[PDB]
Amino acid sequence: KYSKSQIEKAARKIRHGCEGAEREEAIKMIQNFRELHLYPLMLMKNHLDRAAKKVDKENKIIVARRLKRLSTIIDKLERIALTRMQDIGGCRAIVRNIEQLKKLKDRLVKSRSKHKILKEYDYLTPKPSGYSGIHLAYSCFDEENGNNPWSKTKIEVQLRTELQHAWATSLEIIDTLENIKLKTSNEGHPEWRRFFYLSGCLVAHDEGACILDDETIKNYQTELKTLEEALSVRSKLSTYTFAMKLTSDANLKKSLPKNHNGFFLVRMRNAITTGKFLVSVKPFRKKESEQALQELNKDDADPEVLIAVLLATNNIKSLKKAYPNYFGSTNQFGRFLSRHIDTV
Ligand SMILES: [Cl-]
Ligand code: NA
Repeated sequence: KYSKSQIEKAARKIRHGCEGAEREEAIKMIQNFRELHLYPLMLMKNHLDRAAKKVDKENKIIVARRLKRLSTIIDKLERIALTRMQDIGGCRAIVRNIEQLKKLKDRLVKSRSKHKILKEYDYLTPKPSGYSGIHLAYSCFDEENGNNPWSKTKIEVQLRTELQHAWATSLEIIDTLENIKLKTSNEGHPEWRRFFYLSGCLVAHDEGACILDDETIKNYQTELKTLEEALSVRSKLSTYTFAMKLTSDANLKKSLPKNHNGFFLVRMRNAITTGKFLVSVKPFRKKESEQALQELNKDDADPEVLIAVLLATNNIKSLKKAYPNYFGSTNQFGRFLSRHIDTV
């Protein structure tokens, strides 16, 4: 119900501060723009699913869709023009191998629909972050439209392999749970960033997306062994994903308050000196945020506390919704890490 100039003006008015009736109109303008991607998003999820079912007759390629939350869009404008964004709507196809990935990419390219691939982002050679896969940026209803309100809606399609998705899930889990910002920054955490780049490169080599020479492989595994022991990646992935699994537990869910929208203080304790070795989740209310931060910072003094992290229940639920197979993906990345670290 709004014009593209009205939507661009509303995004500007949110970046520039807004209040009251002016804000309600601006948030309605951007919310309208956001739910305009819902139809082409659900459409592209079915177009992609149809292609995946022709590529793998066994129906094992996993297809998913995700619409960026209104809250996430406003926070990006508060803290890349709105109408020029390709990530508002995104689809993801997870295939078993590089062969199956290239077949599905070609099936989508050769296909003839009103939905055009504007750019093909080939990341079979890992990005500086370590990420590998292929992204197809679509302009749905690009030329053939008519009285179509969804003319030129941008939807991104990410094609990735089971191991490339295992790498991406583990990155998202460490990034979100450790509260560090690898994805939304170009600085800090050198050991985490370098660990993800090298492991990403090893994923691309193993998958056959970017084969590296024997010497580089050897050097990359020594670097990886060193980075993994320094950061304790395997131990953290197991603890964080088990703690997330524990939040979805029936006994825990019955003990929690109604529509709990708070925090979970995840810990790993070595009180074995003989004592006990445990992993605990402690829930907090939304009002008890500071009390929760005070308990988290108090554990730095405790030598028994090996892992201590504060998780918002909204971050937990969205990670489980965006990565339904996070338990398995994480374990498959740790097994991958283990087989490269035990080489020499
Ligand atoms: Cl998943
Ligand atoms: Na409490």
